[PDB]
Amino acid sequence: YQNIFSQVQVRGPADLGMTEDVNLANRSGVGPFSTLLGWFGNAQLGPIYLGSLGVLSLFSGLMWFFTIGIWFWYQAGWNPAVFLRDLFFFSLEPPAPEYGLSFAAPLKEGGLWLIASFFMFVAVWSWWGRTYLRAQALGMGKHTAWAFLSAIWLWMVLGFIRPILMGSWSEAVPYGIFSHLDWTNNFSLVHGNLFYNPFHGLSIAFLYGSALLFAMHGATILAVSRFGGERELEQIADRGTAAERAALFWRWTMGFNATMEGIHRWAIWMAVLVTLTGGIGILLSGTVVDNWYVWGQNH
Amino acid sequence: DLASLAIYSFWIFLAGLIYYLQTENMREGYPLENEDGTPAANQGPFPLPKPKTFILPHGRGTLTVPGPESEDRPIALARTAVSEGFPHAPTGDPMKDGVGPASWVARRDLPELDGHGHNKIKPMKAAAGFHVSAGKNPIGLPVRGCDLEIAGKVVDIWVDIPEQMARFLEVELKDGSTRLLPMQMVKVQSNRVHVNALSSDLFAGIPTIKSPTEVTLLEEDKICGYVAGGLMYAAPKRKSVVAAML
Amino acid sequence: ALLSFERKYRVPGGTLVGGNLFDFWVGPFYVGFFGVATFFFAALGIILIAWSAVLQGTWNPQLISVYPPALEYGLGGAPLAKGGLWQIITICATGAFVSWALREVEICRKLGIGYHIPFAFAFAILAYLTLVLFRPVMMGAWGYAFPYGIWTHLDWVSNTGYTYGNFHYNPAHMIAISFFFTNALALALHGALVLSAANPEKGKEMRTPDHEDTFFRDLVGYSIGTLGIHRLGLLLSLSAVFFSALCMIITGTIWFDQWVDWWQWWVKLPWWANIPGGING
Ligand code: BCL
Ligand code: BCL
Ligand code: BCL
Ligand SMILES: CC[C@H]1c2cc3[nH]c4c(c3C)C(=O)[C@H](C(=O)OC)c4c3nc(cc4[nH]c(cc(n2)[C@@H]1C)c(C(C)=O)c4C)[C@@H](C)[C@@H]3CCC(=O)OC/C=C(\C)CCC[C@H](C)CCC[C@H](C)CCCC(C)C
Ligand SMILES: CCCCCCCCCCCC[N+](C)(C)[O-]
Ligand SMILES: CCCCCCCCCCCC[N+](C)(C)[O-]
Ligand SMILES: [Cl-]
Ligand SMILES: [Fe+2]
Ligand SMILES: [Zn+2]
Repeated sequence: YQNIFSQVQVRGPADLGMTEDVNLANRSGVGPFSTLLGWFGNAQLGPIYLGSLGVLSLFSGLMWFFTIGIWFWYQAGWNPAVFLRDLFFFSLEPPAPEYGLSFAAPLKEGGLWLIASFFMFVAVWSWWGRTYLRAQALGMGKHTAWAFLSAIWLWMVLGFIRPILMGSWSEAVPYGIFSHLDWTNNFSLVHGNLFYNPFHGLSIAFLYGSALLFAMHGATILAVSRFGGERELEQIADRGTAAERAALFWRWTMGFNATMEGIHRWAIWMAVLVTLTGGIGILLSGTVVDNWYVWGQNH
Repeated sequence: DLASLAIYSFWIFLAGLIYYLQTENMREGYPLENEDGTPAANQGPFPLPKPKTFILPHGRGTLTVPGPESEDRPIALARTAVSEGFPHAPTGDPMKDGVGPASWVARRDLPELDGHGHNKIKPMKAAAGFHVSAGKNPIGLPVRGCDLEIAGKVVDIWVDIPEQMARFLEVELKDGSTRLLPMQMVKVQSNRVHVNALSSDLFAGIPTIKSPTEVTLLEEDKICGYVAGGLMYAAPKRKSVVAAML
Repeated sequence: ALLSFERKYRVPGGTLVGGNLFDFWVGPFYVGFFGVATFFFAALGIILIAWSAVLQGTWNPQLISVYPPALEYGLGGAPLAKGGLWQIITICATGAFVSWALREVEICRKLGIGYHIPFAFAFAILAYLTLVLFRPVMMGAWGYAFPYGIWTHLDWVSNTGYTYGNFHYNPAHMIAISFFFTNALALALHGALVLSAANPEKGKEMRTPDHEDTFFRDLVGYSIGTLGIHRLGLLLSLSAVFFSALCMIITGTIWFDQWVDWWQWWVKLPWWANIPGGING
């Protein structure tokens, strides 16, 4: 038995959750139970908290989606068959260079893209406030809010900070499955191959290192689940043989190890550094460095 | 050049971080010791982090680390060579003395509580509303050991209430008593529950629990350590796959 | 030196080969047969590399590069200076990696834990083997493998990818990226969640798992649980590598043109392939 999938599922009364300082009135009702999810993790769905901040986020989030959707339908001539066969090719592009950073572009020529960007902007930031408040209400640390910012930073640099510094909305990323891929490829070409950007190399190290570390940590915990290893919080407050054997497997293997609490610090930084470094690399492209190959030749 | 100043500062930062992370992961197990328990000369390049204190809920005190090593019980092992770096063999019975892959730690002799203060784990018969929702129900099934003999029968399932999961199987032995077997160490089959880590004759020796309605962290560690120990220490009694295939 | 709770674990037994001959430690490192086998392969490989540096004429890390046999050599041997050295070094890396895994197994056996770790590492090894062994062999030449050089291997990545247009269009490649991104997303969430509970607002009592579940339940209406999150992280990581190998193993073996063109199968489906309008109409 490898404990990848449970052998026997067990169920009881729905869990409504800790109360602490949260406004119980904004908590929805419990959802249905999924036997399917039950084989891998918990079977219980819901309840979900839905305050005003969350309602605002969901609303503008849907509006962002809607805006993109309507342009795609127009590009499809309102024909469902065409909409589905060309779904990955449609693309909501930003204002042409001539428009600079103005909001004067006509709807079908960048205006829809700006509207779409406004909705996404609010959706994302309000959701960020939410991750902070739901943590505050339970008296927990703000580690989830902080980590979320690292991801937000790459997103912000790509569609807002860099375009503004370049002085043109045309520098931002369009909304499309294949179009945003073409944009990414083009971005590298235009700046002299990003493999020469030191920050792109670090970002890759961390993207690789995250899969390396999680494969490591995930397999470790499961390897000591026979000692209740996944109950990490208690193993932190009162170390058990699980935490000891896990630390020793690594010490005997590579010369050093972590603790039940410390490993999660290595984890949060490995991931966070991915978009933190990536953001810097992109922010420097086109504003300070036009060609990383050339830049590299002088360094 | 801005890009050059940035990449330069980043490495300064990364080194500072790794330094911080590493010392932070020294809240447990340090200072290092010689194989005789005395302070080791080399403690490495990283110094010990300053103490931090955890405020434990449900009136269970506090935890401060770094701090004095908690383990103090006797360890039934003896040195094998005069020089450092070699095994220390069991002076008695490793399964009973709790050493090697059968080690256990002196965790708090109380049960783990949930957010409310209720026992985290509990026998299903006493867990209001809990039932088997999917898969083969093991209750009532005979339990087989690695020696291919029946060691008992499952009389219940102990569930983790907050996480709604099976954690132990309560097994009744020939003498009418019972022991808890870790779920992640058993194999539920259609006509039995197979336990590869233990031979039938070793079940009786499984550490017991004070109360029949709860299990403490101390007891869980003793139980889990002992069962895992059978992988190494019960090998002589473990029959081949072709024998089991019959 | 040992950790203050290490003693009781340094017990004999667990080795897969040699009985107790290599059953010992050196500082914190455990050795074992596969411990010396790894050292053997690592040394021989590093040595063979330093020699290739000589024949190359340089001791600069940024410049050193060992290339594989040129296409002309097919799947045969080659002069130690024109591919053969790469060939020997590849054999050494594989031996060093496998021995590392097997060494991990001995350690698992001694500690009485599961074998999940070495199992996971085997996925990395199979990815390496895909690029250096399985794809070249299927393609018919060692030349298709990549060179061992900090920057030269990046050149190989770039040139190989552009050989098929924008590699982004490789379907298997897209799925592999999803897993890589989702993995980093989960690793950040898990790390942050555990820490946010262990380190609540200053002065408050340490939070419980129930708080972790409630937090995510309030946030997104679901909680996979403590066991599941670890099962998940392992699954995303391994799936990411699994799909990386797949996206490469099929490139140049069953797909030769511009990847972007593969998508025409969806656009050409009978019921809408000729309907006028849209991007492709
Ligand atoms: C996986 C797809 C491609 C590939 C694509 C890329 C791309 C694209 C980039 C890299 C980058 C790197 N690649 Mg690569 N790379 C490949 C295969 C390898 C193999 C291999 C044996 O399979 C190795 C050892 C490396 C190693 C390296 C690192 C030097 C560097 C940072 C990676 C990292 O931190 O990972 C995460 C792992 C950790 C965090 C663990 C620490 C690992 C350390 C850093 C490895 C050092 C290797 C040492 C220099 C190699 C020789 C050692 C001995 C002399 C034998 N690559 C395959 C062919 N690689 C980045 C770079 O900056 O390159 C210049 C980068 O941009
Ligand atoms: C031809 C193309 C170029 C290239 C061009 C680029 C460009 C351009 C960029 C990268 C970037 C990256 N590249 Mg590159 N790159 C190349 C080759 C490589 C290779 C390789 C060959 O092996 C690798 C492994 C990588 C790897 C990487 C990553 C390390 C990095 C992306 C980080 C990330 O997590 O983003 C994913 C994370 C995000 C985008 C953040 C998302 C956060 C927001 C808040 C999410 C909102 C969601 C939303 C609300 C909608 C859905 C909601 C629903 C609820 C689901 N590149 C080639 C040379 N690469 C990025 C970077 O940082 O570079 C420095 C970047 O901009
Ligand atoms: C211009 C180039 C093309 C392109 C061309 C390619 C090519 C070509 C390849 C990839 C591959 C990959 N690409 Mg791409 N790709 C592009 C753009 C991207 C972008 C992006 C944001 O746009 C992303 C995110 C990616 C992402 C990915 C990954 C899914 C995958 C590489 C990881 C891997 O295989 O791990 C696998 C992990 C390993 C191979 C590591 C093995 C490590 C071994 C086992 C141990 C080493 C130990 C070391 C020696 C120890 C030293 C001692 C020290 C003490 C540590 N690509 C552009 C469009 N891509 C690669 C792939 O799929 O690989 C199969 C690949 O070959
Ligand atoms: C499969 C999923 C992910 C994963 C998992 C993973 N890796 C693992 C494990 C696991 C679970 C380990 O247990 C093991 C470990 O001990 O980690 C601490 C390991 C490991 N993953 C490592 C690296 C690594 N893993 C990578 C990737 C991945 N590992 C995936 C993302 C990558 C990259 C680039 O993504 C790298 C660089 C090592 C740090 C470590 C294995 C250590 C080891 O094998 O040591 C024995 C060998 C030596 C000490 C030296 C041998 C030297 C050679 C003879 C030279 C050959 C040269 C080489 C071919 C080219 C190098 C030049 C480059 C510029 C190309
Ligand atoms: C502008 C993006 C800023 C991203 C930096 C966020 C790093 C997350 C760090 C985890 C928080 C650790 N802690 C407890 C000490 O605060
Ligand atoms: C805390 C994680 C430690 C991992 C550090 C990984 C370092 C590998 C760096 C290679 C990147 C070099 N580069 C591109 C910037 O020149
Ligand atoms: Cl903290
Ligand atoms: Fe964890
Ligand atoms: Zn309760």
